[PDB]
Amino acid sequence: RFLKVKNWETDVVLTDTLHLKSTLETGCTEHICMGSIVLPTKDQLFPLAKEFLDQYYSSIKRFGSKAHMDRLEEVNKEIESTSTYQLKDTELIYGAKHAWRNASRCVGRIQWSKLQVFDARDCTTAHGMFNYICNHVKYATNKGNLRSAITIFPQRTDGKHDFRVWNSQLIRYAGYKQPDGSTLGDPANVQFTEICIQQGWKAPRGRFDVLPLLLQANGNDPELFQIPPELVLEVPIRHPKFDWFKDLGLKWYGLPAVSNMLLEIGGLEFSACPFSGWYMGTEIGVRNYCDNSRYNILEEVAKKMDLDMRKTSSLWKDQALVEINIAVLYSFQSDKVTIVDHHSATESFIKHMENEYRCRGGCPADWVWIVPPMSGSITPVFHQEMLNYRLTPSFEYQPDPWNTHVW
Amino acid sequence: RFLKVKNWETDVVLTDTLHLKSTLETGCTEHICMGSIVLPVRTKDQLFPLAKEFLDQYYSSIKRFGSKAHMDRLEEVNKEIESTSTYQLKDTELIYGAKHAWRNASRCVGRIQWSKLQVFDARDCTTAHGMFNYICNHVKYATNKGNLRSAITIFPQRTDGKHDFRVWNSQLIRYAGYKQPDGSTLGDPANVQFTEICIQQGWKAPRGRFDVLPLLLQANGNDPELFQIPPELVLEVPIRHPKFDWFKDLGLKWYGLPAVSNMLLEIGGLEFSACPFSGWYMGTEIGVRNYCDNSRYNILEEVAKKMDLDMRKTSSLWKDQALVEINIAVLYSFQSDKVTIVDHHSATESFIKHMENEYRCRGGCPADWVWIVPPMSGSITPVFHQEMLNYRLTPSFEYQPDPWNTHVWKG
Ligand code: HEM
Ligand code: HEM
Ligand SMILES: Cc1cc(N)nc(C[C@@H]2CNC[C@H]2NCCNCCc2cccc(F)c2)c1
Ligand SMILES: Cc1cc(N)nc(C[C@@H]2CNC[C@H]2NCCNCCc2cccc(F)c2)c1
Ligand SMILES: C[C@H](O)[C@H](O)[C@H]1CNc2nc(N)[nH]c(=O)c2N1
Ligand SMILES: C[C@H](O)[C@H](O)[C@H]1CNc2nc(N)[nH]c(=O)c2N1
Ligand SMILES: [Zn+2]
Repeated sequence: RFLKVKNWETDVVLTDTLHLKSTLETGCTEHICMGSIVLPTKDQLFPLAKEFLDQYYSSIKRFGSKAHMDRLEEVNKEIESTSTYQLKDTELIYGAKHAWRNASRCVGRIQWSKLQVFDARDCTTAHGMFNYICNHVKYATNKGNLRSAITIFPQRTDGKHDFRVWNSQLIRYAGYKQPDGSTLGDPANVQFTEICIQQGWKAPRGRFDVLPLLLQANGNDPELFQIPPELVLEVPIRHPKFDWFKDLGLKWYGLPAVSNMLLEIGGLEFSACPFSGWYMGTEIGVRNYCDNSRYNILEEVAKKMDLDMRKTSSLWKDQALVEINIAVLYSFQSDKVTIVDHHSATESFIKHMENEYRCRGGCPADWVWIVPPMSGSITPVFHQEMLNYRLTPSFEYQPDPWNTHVW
Repeated sequence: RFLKVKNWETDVVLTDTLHLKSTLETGCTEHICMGSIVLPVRTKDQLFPLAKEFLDQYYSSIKRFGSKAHMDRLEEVNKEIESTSTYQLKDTELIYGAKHAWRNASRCVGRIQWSKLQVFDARDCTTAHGMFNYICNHVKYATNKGNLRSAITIFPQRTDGKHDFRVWNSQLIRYAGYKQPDGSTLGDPANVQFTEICIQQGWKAPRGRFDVLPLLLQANGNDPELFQIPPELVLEVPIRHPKFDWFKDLGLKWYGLPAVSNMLLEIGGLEFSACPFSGWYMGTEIGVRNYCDNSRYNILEEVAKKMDLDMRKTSSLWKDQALVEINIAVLYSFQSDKVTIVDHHSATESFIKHMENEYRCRGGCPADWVWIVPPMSGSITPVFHQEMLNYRLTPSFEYQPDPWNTHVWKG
């Protein structure tokens, strides 16, 4: 029932009790581990509301108080009559913060308690949504001194009146198929880009064209809006030693801001809830630039360094990969935009992990995602056993709106 | 019921049915994934199901399932179990068993090679001296003057659990570690305790950074005995870098033959508790883990110093820079001496090919992502992007506790 996790580098052993308060299903069974898989009513809502309010009132040291019981009856009275309910502001801030605290795939959670929450539940139209989003972006960006934030639109009602940001991130580069055969810009965003064009976007058709927002309010057909270019902080990519690096013409945006996830608090579902923090360096240098399925620039860079690409055993990909990632961290720092390197991020997460074990009895963590996509074993997280389980409140994936929403 | 795995780089989708033939548990539940946890006497009753299961497998593969000779072998194993409470594998079943344990080893990236295993049968062995000789011959055959060949040597099975054959070494060739009174270690820090054991069994320690440990060998549940591997048999490679000439002055070498000697081979219910096996190295095993782990030789600083990197902020990626150079050096040194080695790009790529082939012909390939993805440069290898299903097939290799923790000393 109780479980041990061992760090194999420090021999430190921790005991997890938090997993018994775990609720949703993992995908795994006694017969099969699915750890590496990316995606494995009134009667339903009240248990969910109760479990959430119980943890809320317990966190404020008021479990079994008058204010507790009374709130429990009030939600019950709202559920029985309205078939949903409304979170108080204080409950909403707690819910969002804990959804982040519980995100087993996030290395950045040491910061969980500093989330700035923007309550956009009074929003009704896409122009309304656009305004809230620009305020989010500007607030979070802070001229390069980035701050964590989430903006929460109105919750699901009947599932015919959903608020959705169709973009997967608020700031992303477009993807275009060429008559040539290959791809200009980000090949990850090719489909969405075509949905932007088919909705009426004028695409400049270059390598780094910031996509327009596609916003859906109250189940309506979604609407295009360009983000004020003055709000999109971007960094030109140079290397501190290699002069030729700048003429690759690389740039990235400072603000990572996930906008396609669904926030669940006390059985209530918030389908538009964009959140943003700041980058770990490898997210851009390793994944965005070097993934065969992304900008895939390793070939071009290795060529500029004059490495031996005759054989894989010269480790030329690995050499180029390090430099690319050195260039990313350097560029961001030189422009004073917050960024964390993978050594720093993982060390902080080990500190966070040990904080959560002593202060909560555990910390759900997905090793496959926490271990950075380069230099895994030289980061302390590699040697750290982790337990993965699903707690609520949480962020969940949701189907893309275009596969679903009717026109 | 059929399960799909997706490669997120290529969008290739594969369908697994083999997991239906899975028996043992994984450690996971619907409520918890233990996918990153390192370690999560039998009765007649259970033994015949296991035998039957295995012989059904064996006879299926040779296309003799249900034949007179398959039936006769069931009846004969049946009888042997009730008459003696155990049974004996035929030669052909042993081979086959051993190849399939490797094949089913979900943490091993080297399985494309599974069908080429040299099996040595050492089931006539009765003494520690007998074991030394079998192991020497193993090492010589597998080494093949640098042109490494996979091999397994199999000693007699467990009977009552009181008469076990064990190789107390975790690997047949490994370097000593010696903790000093000042708190530092000389040599491989992983081996400190096994070293102490060898010392107190009578090994007179040379006490250098690279002393090849003696073999400590238990036969027939007896106390084990010391033996030096003949040095002419221990192929070693001095480590140098193709461009950095100060690299050899670091004084590093490594042995060429990785040979795991602490695992338990389970086939058709029988337990072979000494089955050392050996292959060749993937370069990252030496350059990333053996040299650069903080708990191992820990040379990153010393190398980054000599490279004059900016070491005053981790954000210079000095560790990542030094790590790549050391790994370049390891592959360079092995190749120049014509000792078999494989780089991680080449090994992960071959494994992906192995894996797809296994889905087509076998209906699955159990694989453990945490272990298969290399400890550097993860996402630039094709495995990082491969979803994988992990489950337990038999025959298999299993962990077993360290013999010094369980052994009843006789004197
Ligand atoms: C503050 C700095 C932050 C850092 C350094 C960070 C880091 C990361 C990283 C590296 C990943 C894996 C990303 C990938 O490779 O695609 C991740 C995933 C995730 N992060 Fe954090 N994050 C931060 C802020 C936040 C915030 C503010 C939230 C929510 C409030 C959050 C919630 C999540 C969630 C839900 C995932 C999983 C997404 C998925 O499953 O695809 N993060 N994070
Ligand atoms: C021939 C070349 C081979 C290569 C390149 C190879 C590669 C590897 C690597 C890199 C690992 C885990 C890395 C680590 O040590 O942490 C591993 C694990 C393993 N290998 Fe292979 N291997 C090879 C041959 C074999 C052979 C001959 C066998 C047995 C017949 C075998 C069975 C296993 C087993 C059972 C594990 C799991 C070990 C554990 O769970 O700790 N391998 N292999
Ligand atoms: C808030 C925040 C801060 C930060 N530093 N980092 C993040 C990572 C985002 C989250 N989620 C994707 C990451 N961004 C990477 C963009 N690629 C898509 C990821 C993906 C791939 C395959 C399947 C799938 F469903 C999603 C968020
Ligand atoms: C035959 C062969 C060839 C090859 N290239 N490679 C191998 C890897 C061996 C097998 N298995 C690990 C490697 N041997 C190293 C010892 N393992 C330390 C990590 C560890 C820590 C704690 C518990 C545990 F189970 C393992 C074998
Ligand atoms: C905690 C974690 O599972 C452990 O450190 C594992 C991770 N992956 C590994 N993978 C390999 N190949 N070898 C190892 O020793 C480990 N260590
Ligand atoms: C197949 C595998 O699950 C997949 O490629 C995962 C592995 N780990 C990851 N880890 C992070 N942080 N981000 C990712 O997108 C992925 N992709
Ligand atoms: Zn699992």
